[PDB]
Amino acid sequence: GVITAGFELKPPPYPLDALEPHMSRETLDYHWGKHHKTYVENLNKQILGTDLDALSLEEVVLLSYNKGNMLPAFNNAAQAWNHEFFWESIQPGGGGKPTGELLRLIERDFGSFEEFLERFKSAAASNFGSGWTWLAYKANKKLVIVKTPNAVNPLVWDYSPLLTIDTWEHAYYLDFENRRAEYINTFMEKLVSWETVSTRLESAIARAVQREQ
Amino acid sequence: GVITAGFELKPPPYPLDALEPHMSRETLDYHWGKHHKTYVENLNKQILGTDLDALSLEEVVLLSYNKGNMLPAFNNAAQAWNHEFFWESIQPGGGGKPTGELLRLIERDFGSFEEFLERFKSAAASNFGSGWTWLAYKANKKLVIVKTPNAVNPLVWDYSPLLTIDTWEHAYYLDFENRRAEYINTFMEKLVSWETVSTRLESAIARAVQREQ
Ligand SMILES: [Zn+2]
Ligand SMILES: [Zn+2]
Repeated sequence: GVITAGFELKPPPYPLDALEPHMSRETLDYHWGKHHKTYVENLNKQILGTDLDALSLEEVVLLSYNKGNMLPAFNNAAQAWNHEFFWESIQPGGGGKPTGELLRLIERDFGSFEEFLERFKSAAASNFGSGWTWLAYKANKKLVIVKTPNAVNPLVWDYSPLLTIDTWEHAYYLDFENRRAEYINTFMEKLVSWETVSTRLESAIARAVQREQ
Repeated sequence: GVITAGFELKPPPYPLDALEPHMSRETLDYHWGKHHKTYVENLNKQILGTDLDALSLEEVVLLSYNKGNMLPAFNNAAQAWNHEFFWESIQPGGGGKPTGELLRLIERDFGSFEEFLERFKSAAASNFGSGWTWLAYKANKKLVIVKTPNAVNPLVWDYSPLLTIDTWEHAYYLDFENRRAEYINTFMEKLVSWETVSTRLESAIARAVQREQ
């Protein structure tokens, strides 16, 4: 019947030069304007002739993971989802420390925020090749750091992601060249949006509680 | 006893601007001068305190693969070997078609050079994330196209690599941005050193011939 426009390219929740000098306008132009755009476009092309665009992007990822023997649309669907989650994981004037429930959970499960911080930055740095590092909440220790290769994300294992850093080379060449550790550091000191991470934790907690009831 | 310098960063067998305009001086400066350099430096740091530098790069790669559960030196040792193999896979004024025994083996195992060409370029483009695509000889069809992720190469499986293309994003951002397919096209059309590939196939056959004794 009436066609859809498929999945959309959501812009980052801030102007493309808002993350300077930590993430440049050229990076967002290239990372969002080309790579993220291309994942969405390529996904829309792959699902032409099907009703998959009726589903949420989440649902497409879950459906094409196929317990690890991934189906053709997975990489583009996962990358589309991962990149939207990425832009919303950061903000102008990010960095600093979390507060409230999120801080308490981090310190219950990692001892302290500083310990969590070093373990997250170190996982981000040691994930070889292309991929992502996540903080994630699991209901069924509630907080875990996750390393995934390429397009994979923890939704595929029923974890609720809370934070991610893109460590595909395209994510930091223009600002840090090959110095990923610097990239990872600036990310935690200047860009991470702890308010967004807390919002996502409150939602993961609600979903878990509500599953019981 | 007396110490070694560890593994050396061998320069590409041509001036750093000799691949222009297909692969820029900037690309070589970044890809050889930083990424390849960093692999060798990080490998040498990892094997301080051991006698692995008495071994060939090949031997370290095989030793650290551990039937898939790779040991700590693998990524740097495999990348170091891969990048050396890469720079010598190409040449100023490369491209064109292979001749002699190599062309005839390709046409036997792929039906034609154009078919081999299409399957190779298609494999290189469909290898998601970071990795490599290879033409390889197996003694046990004698030629095979192989996709590997991240640092893996076909030595690990007792194949003799004959040709490779680096499809890590750092291999082609500076010349093709995200346009990997165009990079692959220019590679097979302008850079591949079929003469070198033929030389490698000679040795591979000799190694298999001598293996009969
Ligand atoms: Zn990305
Ligand atoms: Zn490389």
